[PDB]
Amino acid sequence: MEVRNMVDYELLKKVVEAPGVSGYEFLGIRDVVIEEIKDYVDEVKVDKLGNVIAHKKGEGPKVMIAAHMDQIGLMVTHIEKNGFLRVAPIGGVDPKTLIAQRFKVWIDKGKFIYGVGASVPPHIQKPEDRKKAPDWDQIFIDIGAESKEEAEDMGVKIGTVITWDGRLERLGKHRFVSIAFDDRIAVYTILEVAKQLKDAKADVYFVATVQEEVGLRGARTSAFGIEPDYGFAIDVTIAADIPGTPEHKQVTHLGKGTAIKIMDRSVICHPTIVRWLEELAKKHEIPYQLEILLGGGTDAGAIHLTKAGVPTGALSVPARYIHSNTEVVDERDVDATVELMTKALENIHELKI
Amino acid sequence: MEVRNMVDYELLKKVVEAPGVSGYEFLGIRDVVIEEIKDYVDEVKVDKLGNVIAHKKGEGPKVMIAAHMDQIGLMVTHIEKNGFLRVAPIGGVDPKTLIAQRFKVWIDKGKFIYGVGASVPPHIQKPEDRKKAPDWDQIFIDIGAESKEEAEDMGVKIGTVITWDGRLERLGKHRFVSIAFDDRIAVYTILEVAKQLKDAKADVYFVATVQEEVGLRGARTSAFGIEPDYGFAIDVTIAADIPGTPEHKQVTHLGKGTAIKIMDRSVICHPTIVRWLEELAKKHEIPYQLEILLGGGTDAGAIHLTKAGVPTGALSVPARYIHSNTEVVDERDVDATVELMTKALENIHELKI
Amino acid sequence: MEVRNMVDYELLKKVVEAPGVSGYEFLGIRDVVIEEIKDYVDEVKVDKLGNVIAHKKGEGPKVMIAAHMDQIGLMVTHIEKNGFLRVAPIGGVDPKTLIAQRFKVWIDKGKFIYGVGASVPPHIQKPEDRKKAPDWDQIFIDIGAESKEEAEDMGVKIGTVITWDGRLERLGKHRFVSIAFDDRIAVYTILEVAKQLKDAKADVYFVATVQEEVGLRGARTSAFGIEPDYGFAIDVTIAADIPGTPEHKQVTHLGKGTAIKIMDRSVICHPTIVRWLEELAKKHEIPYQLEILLGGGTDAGAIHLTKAGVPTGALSVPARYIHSNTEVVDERDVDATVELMTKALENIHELKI
Ligand SMILES: [Zn+2]
Ligand SMILES: [Zn+2]
Ligand SMILES: [Zn+2]
Ligand SMILES: [Zn+2]
Ligand SMILES: [Zn+2]
Ligand SMILES: [Zn+2]
Repeated sequence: MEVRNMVDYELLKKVVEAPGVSGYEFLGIRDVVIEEIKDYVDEVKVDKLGNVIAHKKGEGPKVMIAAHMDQIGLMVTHIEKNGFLRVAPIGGVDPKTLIAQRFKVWIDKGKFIYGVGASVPPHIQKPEDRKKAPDWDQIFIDIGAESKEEAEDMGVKIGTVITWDGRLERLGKHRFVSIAFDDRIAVYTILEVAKQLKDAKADVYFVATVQEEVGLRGARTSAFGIEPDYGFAIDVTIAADIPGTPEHKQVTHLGKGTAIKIMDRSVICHPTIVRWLEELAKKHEIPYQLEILLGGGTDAGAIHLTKAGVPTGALSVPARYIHSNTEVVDERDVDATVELMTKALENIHELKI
Repeated sequence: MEVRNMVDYELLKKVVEAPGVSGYEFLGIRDVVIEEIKDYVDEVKVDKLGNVIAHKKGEGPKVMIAAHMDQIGLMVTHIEKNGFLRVAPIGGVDPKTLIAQRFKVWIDKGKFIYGVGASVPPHIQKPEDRKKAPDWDQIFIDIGAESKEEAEDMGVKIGTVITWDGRLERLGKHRFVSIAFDDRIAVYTILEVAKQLKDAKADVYFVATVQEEVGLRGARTSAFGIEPDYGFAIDVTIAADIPGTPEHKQVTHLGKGTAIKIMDRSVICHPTIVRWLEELAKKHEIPYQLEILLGGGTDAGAIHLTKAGVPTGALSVPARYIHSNTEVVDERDVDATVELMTKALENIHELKI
Repeated sequence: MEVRNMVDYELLKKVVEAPGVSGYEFLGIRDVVIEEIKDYVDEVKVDKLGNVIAHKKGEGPKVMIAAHMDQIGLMVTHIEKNGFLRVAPIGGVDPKTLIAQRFKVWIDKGKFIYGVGASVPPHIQKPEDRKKAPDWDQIFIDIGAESKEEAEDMGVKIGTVITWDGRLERLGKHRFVSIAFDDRIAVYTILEVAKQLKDAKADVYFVATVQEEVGLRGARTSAFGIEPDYGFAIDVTIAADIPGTPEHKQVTHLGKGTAIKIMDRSVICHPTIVRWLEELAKKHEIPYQLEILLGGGTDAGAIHLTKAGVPTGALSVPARYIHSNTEVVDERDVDATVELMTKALENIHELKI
């Protein structure tokens, strides 16, 4: 569990279990996040996009910290005549992982039924048989209903209703958390920062955006008013020590320290900030890694689209996986990000250049 | 839950949760099965192959009922230098389903750690990328260990250690059980029969074989002494109402009644028995379906390999799925099999021809 | 030569040179094996299948040790009009290795002529040219005859007549034997065990089966009466330290210690026995390796098909190769198997569970 106690098992659990997709019946997560942040922040407001803005009052430059909380999911597009639930693809999800088992379909907030639809109708052809990759039709999920009417009675209606579902378990008693890696974590890092934030050298606005994995632009909207005068965002992706993988990708992750995003698809970290963070980490002896991604966009990049033209830095939590099959995290990694980020906040007054 | 109460939720749960692979640390299931059967049978003995033989004393022909309890699993073949656990294929498992999440690796009886290894190293090629089907190398499972030494310390040793793992949930509040379909169910049907068996017109030997999904022959060995003078075995497979599927396969399953195996890969049900069971079902108004399989072998077929040359009939529980992604069952189906089988037992004296 | 003297050079030579295929003109090997075993066993009998049963009299459980001695070969199917000898495929032989040179065609016991037929008629096509893999027609062997009549005069008649042929040489003066790996070796291990067997805690029946590489079932027949009450069989296969080979296969063999078969295609070693042997090896400080195979069947598995339902363990001699091109063995490996097996025999009384 809390091997280092750096990450509370309870906080990680509450956030990871909460449904993803704010504003959606999965919105329970939105309420949860604000439930705890309000205790350590002067106030929290809900934006039009459902974005949550936490306001830390202090003197200094406005630093915006943005964490994404869109997670991933699947949307039912219609009900088959056989009472089977169909699904529509979402982005940030790989069809190859489609679904293997246990899917949570939310009929309503607090009302969900287990559904499975890991298998898609077999293709015809001995070679196509080899093709185990499902077609764009994706896969279908069965609510167990026998008729479309029954499915409707179940309360299944068009609109994203299904979430990946999973369980938080500890892998490697020495360290490592399961589905804690995406979804929540960065949000967890933001919560921890607020908790340990005492002397505010600079006031920090915490913004949790939605639709970050898809429609990241919406996240930018919250960033628009809060992100002015600097901002940081935390998303994570990793090529990590996998067999058959070249060293060039292994360097992407090592399961140690933390990762500072040198550049991403949408944000080329302002060199001073990237370089500066590196300096800061060494001074405090905080472990860090330099990670560059060839693809993927972060909310930080979205912040870069603000008309303010504010530079953005990014922090990364190494030990990335994809949500569909895994989401292993490094306990140290979550801690490393929080520690580095917290110190950086005070330093930001000088750090702002 | 017990919508019809035909299948107790508790009994189904205990059997499905028990690990699969008797004699193996998964052997906990073996003990469980005998734990309950001993109360309703005069005695239970453990064979050399770990097969369990329940002896119902009565007067009449010896009828052997055989249920398989091998389930499916994966075996670690070695420990990678990176501390990753590797796996070796088992039979009755489809690589395409490989593993999506949460895998249970048993270090010892009662000691297991969660492991994940749903993803296999990406292939090189834009088209091979489409190929989402993993190679024979199969997939690898990470125990979260960082070093082979650590993995060994974890207690991971060569030998099948991993089980699919899953959770028993109710799908369709109207009916349907998740991972209850394979593994346990038929065994459950056998237990229920014993429980409701009161007046024994004929003595019935209940044999639970192991290595049925693989090395079905071993199951035959138990059948060798017990199966003499008739025997029945229950395994299940279904082509069931799936979209894009031709009607010719839909007829295989309908999620109603039960299924009598007309013929399988290894057993051509003795026509009299198949026909006879049909007659019996109609007389008692028990729903039934005639199912023929083009492939797959049942333990009943294995019984057919006895030197006695005893004919074997087979009962099937419709609503088949594969263990890797699903295992939906029909509550009615479990009930239908039990009801039909129980009545058949007494009728067997006349029925034996 | 006898670097450790663990394996006599003379015994290895006599067995490896003897022709393979008992009952066949290659049957000379059958006589040889019984020639030496009779001196250390109370008696030897020839079964109907040509199987040889050695009877070690002692008190205790009956332990059956089975070694295969079918080797591999090729059968002439007809005589071409050009006087060329044709061949039919055998199983356990890879066409790709077909034949490179020097083939021994037995016209009669003690009468053989050298024949070559490493090349098969070239295919037509610049790309098919690349295909160096011969077709199912396999390859043809020339007895040097110019006419079918001459070939017949030579005494070439339909029926497997040809053996791979080879020479026993020492590779690596430090250790390693050539064509000693398959064919003979396990048989050699059985002979050595009998020789060093003095105090018989348990009586051991030694059975040498035939048609093990093909028609392994026949081997089971001898096992049927002798294998009752436990049995062990030794066959070998290796993925061994080959370049371009992944570590996951390298672990299969290391050219050190011996290999205990955890599971094979047909036998899932009884866990207690596998585990037990491991315990025994450590106690006596005998080197061992755990090897699992994804394919291949061993005679031990065949023993598992006995109606007795007797559990079987298996010992493996690492450093496997295929008979067609190589058959390198580790001298230590042959010794390790013998040492471990001999101690196990006495322990078997307690070991039997
Ligand atoms: Zn994501
Ligand atoms: Zn993310
Ligand atoms: Zn199965
Ligand atoms: Zn089954
Ligand atoms: Zn061979
Ligand atoms: Zn062999």
